[PDB]
Amino acid sequence: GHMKYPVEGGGNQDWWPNRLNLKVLHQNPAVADPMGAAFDYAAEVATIDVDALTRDIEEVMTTSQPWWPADYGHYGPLFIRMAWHAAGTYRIHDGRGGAGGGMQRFAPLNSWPDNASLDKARRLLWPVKKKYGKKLSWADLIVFAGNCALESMGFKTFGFGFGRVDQWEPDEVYWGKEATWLGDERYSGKRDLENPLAAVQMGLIYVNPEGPNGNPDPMAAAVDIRETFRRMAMNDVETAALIVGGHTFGKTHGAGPADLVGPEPEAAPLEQMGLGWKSSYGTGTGKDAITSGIEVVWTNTPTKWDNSFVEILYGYEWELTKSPAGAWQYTAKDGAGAGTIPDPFGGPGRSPTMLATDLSLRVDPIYERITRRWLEHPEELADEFAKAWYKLIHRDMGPVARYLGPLVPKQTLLWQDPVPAVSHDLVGEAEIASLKSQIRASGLTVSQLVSTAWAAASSFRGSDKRGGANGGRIRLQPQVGWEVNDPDGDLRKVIRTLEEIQESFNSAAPGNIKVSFADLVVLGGCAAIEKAAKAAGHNITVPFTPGRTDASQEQTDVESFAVLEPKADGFRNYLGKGNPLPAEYMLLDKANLLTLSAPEMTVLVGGLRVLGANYKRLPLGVFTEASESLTNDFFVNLLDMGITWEPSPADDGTYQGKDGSGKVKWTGSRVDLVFGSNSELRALVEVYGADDAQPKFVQDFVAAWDKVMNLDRFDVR
Amino acid sequence: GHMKYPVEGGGNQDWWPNRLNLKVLHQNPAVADPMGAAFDYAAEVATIDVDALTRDIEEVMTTSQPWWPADYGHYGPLFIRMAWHAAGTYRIHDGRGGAGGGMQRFAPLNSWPDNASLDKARRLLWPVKKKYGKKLSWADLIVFAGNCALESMGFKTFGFGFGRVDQWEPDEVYWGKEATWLGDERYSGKRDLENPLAAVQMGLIYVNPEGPNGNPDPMAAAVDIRETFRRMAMNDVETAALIVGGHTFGKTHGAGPADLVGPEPEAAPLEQMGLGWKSSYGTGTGKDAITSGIEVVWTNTPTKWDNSFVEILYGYEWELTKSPAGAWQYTAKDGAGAGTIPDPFGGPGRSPTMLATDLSLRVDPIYERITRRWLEHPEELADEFAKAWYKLIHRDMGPVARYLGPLVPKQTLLWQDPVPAVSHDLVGEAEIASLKSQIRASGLTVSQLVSTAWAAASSFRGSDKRGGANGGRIRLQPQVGWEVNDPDGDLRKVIRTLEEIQESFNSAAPGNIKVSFADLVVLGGCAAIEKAAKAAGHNITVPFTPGRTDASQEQTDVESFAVLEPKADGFRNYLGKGNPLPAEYMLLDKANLLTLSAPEMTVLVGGLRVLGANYKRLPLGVFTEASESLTNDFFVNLLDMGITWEPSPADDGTYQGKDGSGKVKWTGSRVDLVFGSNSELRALVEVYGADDAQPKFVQDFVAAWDKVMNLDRFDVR
Ligand code: HEM
Ligand code: HEM
Ligand code: NA
Ligand code: NA
Repeated sequence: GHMKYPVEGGGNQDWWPNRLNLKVLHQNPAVADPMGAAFDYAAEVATIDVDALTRDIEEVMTTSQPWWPADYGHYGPLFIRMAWHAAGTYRIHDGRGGAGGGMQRFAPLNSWPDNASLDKARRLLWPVKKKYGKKLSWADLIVFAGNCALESMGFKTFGFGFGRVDQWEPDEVYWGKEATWLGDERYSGKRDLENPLAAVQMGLIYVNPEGPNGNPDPMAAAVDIRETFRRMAMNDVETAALIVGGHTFGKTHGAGPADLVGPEPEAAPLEQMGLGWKSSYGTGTGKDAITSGIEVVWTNTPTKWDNSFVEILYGYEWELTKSPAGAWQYTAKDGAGAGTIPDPFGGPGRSPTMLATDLSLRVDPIYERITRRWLEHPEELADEFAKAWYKLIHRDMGPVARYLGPLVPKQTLLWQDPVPAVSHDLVGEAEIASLKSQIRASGLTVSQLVSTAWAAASSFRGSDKRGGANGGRIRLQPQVGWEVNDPDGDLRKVIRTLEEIQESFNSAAPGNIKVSFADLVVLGGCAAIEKAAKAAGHNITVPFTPGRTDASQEQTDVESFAVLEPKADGFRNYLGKGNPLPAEYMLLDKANLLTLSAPEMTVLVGGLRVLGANYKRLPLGVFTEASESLTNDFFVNLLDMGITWEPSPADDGTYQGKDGSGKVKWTGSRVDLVFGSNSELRALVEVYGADDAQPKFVQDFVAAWDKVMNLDRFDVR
Repeated sequence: GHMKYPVEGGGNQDWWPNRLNLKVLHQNPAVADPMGAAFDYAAEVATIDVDALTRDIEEVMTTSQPWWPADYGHYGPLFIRMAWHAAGTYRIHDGRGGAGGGMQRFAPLNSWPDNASLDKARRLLWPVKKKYGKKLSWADLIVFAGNCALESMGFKTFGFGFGRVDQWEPDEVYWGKEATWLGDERYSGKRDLENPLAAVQMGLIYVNPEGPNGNPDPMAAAVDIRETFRRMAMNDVETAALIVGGHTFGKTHGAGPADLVGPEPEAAPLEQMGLGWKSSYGTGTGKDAITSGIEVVWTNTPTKWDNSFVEILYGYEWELTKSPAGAWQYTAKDGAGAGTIPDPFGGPGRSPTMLATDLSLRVDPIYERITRRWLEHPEELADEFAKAWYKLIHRDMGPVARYLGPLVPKQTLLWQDPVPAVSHDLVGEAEIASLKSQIRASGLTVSQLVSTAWAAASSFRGSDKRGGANGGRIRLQPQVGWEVNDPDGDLRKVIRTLEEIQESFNSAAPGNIKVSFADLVVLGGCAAIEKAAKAAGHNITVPFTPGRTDASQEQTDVESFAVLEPKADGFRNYLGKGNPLPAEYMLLDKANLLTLSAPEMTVLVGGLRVLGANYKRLPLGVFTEASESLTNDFFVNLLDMGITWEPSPADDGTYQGKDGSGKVKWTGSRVDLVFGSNSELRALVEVYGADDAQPKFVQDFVAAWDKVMNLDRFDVR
């Protein structure tokens, strides 16, 4: 090999391929943002003329462009595929992917094999982006176009929320280990798909349209469909409705041999203006288009909503055949239905065809019961598809406070993890100060209050904006039983004591002021940090913003919240089972899910350690003689060369720090020691460990703590 | 091969290994900075107590620590090597390397083979860093410790300037293509070292201490010493003075076999706390230390300044021998001087020894004349070593205004590219407004005024902070003759006209007011932009900061400025010969040298195209119907899918853009089309090409233009 210039990718990872990469903590940096610090997308959206935008998109859909002519004179079906693929990268294990960031317009997503021809689809929408400018993000426009396509062709949607802020460099996500496009090294056992992946091959959205590993077995395909769609939060009914609703429209494209199609966009020459897959087969577009290599038109009305998909699926019998490009597909036996399917550009009619994965909807016994019902009750298909499409397009939107615009339906939905609206006045300064005194008098310790507030708030992940302290779900299933929240420990005791303080305050509060349990959990940790700071000689106030409300168990989908359980939390020195990488890599990944920077991660680790937030109160990394006071002792002692560190004499993967005499003075984990070992992290530790640093450390810790407490608080932003 | 998690380095560069990498435009981002917004290091170190700092460094140097015992009870010599190595990565071709960023504490430099044991040297100075905190950067401390070491051991230095600002992630620099440490794939012809490299092997500072490629021929080693030191801005006398002065102190380390030495720091295990090269030979430290593998003690007084080096070099005849580690070195013949050299820890005396590169100073005829002079008159060595050392550790400090503290010497120095002090009152806003009016009436076109101002200001490079518009050197050699600056003889007219305006204004100036030619060059460009903005329907004021002064030719080292001539400037669509990468890669490298972000680079390109700033006024990229008018037409037309782009029939790296009628409408270069092709850059073009974007584009362009104009203006910052 050869090292390259940095402008062509060269860097330190070339010399140390397995090295920790702190760059995951400065994605989408502000310097790369052309918007400027004061840009307020929520304010811009609040002025869009949605009616005019809808009409402009309708005009785009029906004005064929010569560099990519419109099938059946309507770009609508292409836009529905575009939006489904935009939202279709989402996965429940880490919440990454989805349409919330407009990542389809960036690498690697813009060059995935499954996203072929969507470069043209996005390009066709520039006249709309041009007209509305900063008032309309690409992220919102890409999925709104699909929604507009559905409605222009006869399907009434449940609603739509704006508010996806455009980003300026791609979100870097692990999509699999395979170094070859469409590769498959992600299965073990019978058919166990590797966590956290939610597609069957590298570069696919969900499953292979020719069946598993190219084998058109519809029964086996249904196994992959059920599992990948499950990992995108869709059940059997939602999955069938989505696939039936989608393939009601449009067609596939495989008019000629695939080896006439040029490189994907990121590998394409300059003159192609960011487009890829340039084909030399005929015109390369339109009637000669090659996208997937399959040549299927599902229904006889590809630009209209109706029930002809299930009517055709159950109306014919199906046999295996090949497309002009050599891909497996199915067509009606016995020449049935010849000439009944229209051609996109006025040619002769064709025969009915289906993908192997479409036939899964009829061959799989669960899908068959669902889809056969819709033969005589298409009103139930329309209702399920509207609910599933709405959930698909908004899955990573977070709390409903973020949904913007005039098309947001206000019905509450269980999958949105709803919290009640506020129904009383909120606590003010005098009540907050009075609730703080009850907490100090309750006997709850700094460790208990800090650990409980962190456990509730650190369930947030910025990937799909789920979790957080709002809802007070730490006292509900499944969070109250999570191992890292330690049900065996004081958690139930802390919950009971906080509920007593809540009831006690609410029975004598002024006016109709009342405090929620969810607010009291956060307030307790804030009050404990104020006490711990004073105990170290710092008079500081921790910010506190009220307004969290208390969800009930009936409003908390227990199974849905399973994916939010921390399998690792280096901020509590906790490492569960099943993590893909050593503990210091999972620490950085956890900090990324919390939207934390490297300095913010560093102050929080050092602070939480000396506050007693550790899992099971382990002494690992507690480099202080003044526990439960907020000092910078963690950083001072970590940089002390009077300590000699060694792997423990037990073979448990921890470390022993010995002083000059040989006595073990400290113990620590990989998460603890990486801050004194990694050269970029140690640079940060040396800032907070200096003689002048303790006021700055306390200030920075409180700021990072306040950030974590407020991660899900879009209701007051 | 397999793809990896982003937290383990995985990213888009794995899938497209040669893709344009915009990371070079968001290095050291603010979010990774622990110091925050208003932190001003210059303000901090300006109040440091230098006398106390020197005594604290003095105590560190004479207090041996058990994990790395001090040779001869004094760490001074180790700190001199540390400081020399910190500054020793600088190279003239692109100004990168040097000690100005403290990069020796980060990868890859902290793990270079030549920087072995310097991990321990930096570690010894944490007590000093800890005591002074944010008032003292690691960047300053590393070279100041070497400067204090010289003084502590009897050498009076020329002075010292503080002000090197610490960074928080490594600057990524092309150090060579070799993928193996100590590799050599950088020579062509007889012995032409690859530009921009200034070292003979990957991971070396300058030359191989065993001779070229490990062959101990002193005459051949002198060839490599002369060329690499030349590429580090040192002539023959400076080179010899540095080597003689340096090896007056200390010893090499090679007590045992080198395969007992463990991995470099970035590959070392956690328990070693960022240190590397852990050795299992004896104690692995002190008398058993293994650093380079050579075991040489140059002088009989390793902790004292005297003339021992050349006395020993010429007082013995030398023969080739081997160190205990198998490295080539020289020792005195016939057992001469046995037992005359002291042992670092009290062992028996040793015989005189020298490196093969030390013998170059006697074998090479140029070096021999220089070093025999110091054998006869040692007073001249102290003078030359002091001047070369001060230059070494300040070479990348930029304008003299950046030198802070009470140790800064007042003397003018040619290598600093000095500019005269302001001796008059500066023009006020009334005089600025008048001068802008006179420039716009002078008959100089907007193209001429913008081209000349950019040519003067864009000579700056942030790597070593050389160049820029201050000094008015656009009218002096060599800048007045650079191909990109004066292609067809137009620049002479522009200079004479601005000089006439300068003479006229100063003759009639009120009071003590005087304006410089250097300021007028910049002010002319700002007036031209105000005019072009009005032509496009935007009344705007371009900011201007007076205070530049006019350097003379006698104050302008003509050959030193040769490395600042652009071989490529995508902002003017100029591409000379000898570039290592295609033009769009050179564009990003240039923007990096101008310290520009990707949005700033994007607005400047689109603006300078329509302002007529292209080299030779080529129509490449001038996508507008209205030249001399500041519009966003570059971005609107670049996004126009009514244009079809193809490579020009002549394979000259240009493109033709044909509109609907197949007629050629626009032409462009690779630099132009990359903004419509690259997915991240096109996202920026779509911001500035929208209907709502004309006011924002004019604001952002003017701010970006003003930034480039003020790049070297450290006199006001
Ligand atoms: C098992 C799940 C699915 C598979 C295997 C699959 C596969 C495919 C393939 C291979 C194509 C042809 C692309 C081409 O050659 O142009 C296609 C087209 C399309 N897909 Fe799907 N898809 C699935 C689910 C969905 C869903 C859930 C939706 C929307 C809710 C959808 C909407 C569409 C539409 C509208 C088209 C037509 C595109 C056009 O007319 O250009 N699909 N699908
Ligand atoms: C051709 C140029 C040079 C070569 C090949 C060279 C090479 C070396 C080598 C191999 C070592 C031994 C490292 C070890 O094993 O610990 C060393 C040590 C040292 N170098 Fe140089 N060097 C050069 C120039 C310089 C310069 C210009 C300076 C300072 C102005 C300098 C200052 C030192 C000092 C003070 C030591 C002793 C370090 C100690 O005692 O630990 N050298 N050099
Ligand atoms: Na996501
Ligand atoms: Na530099």
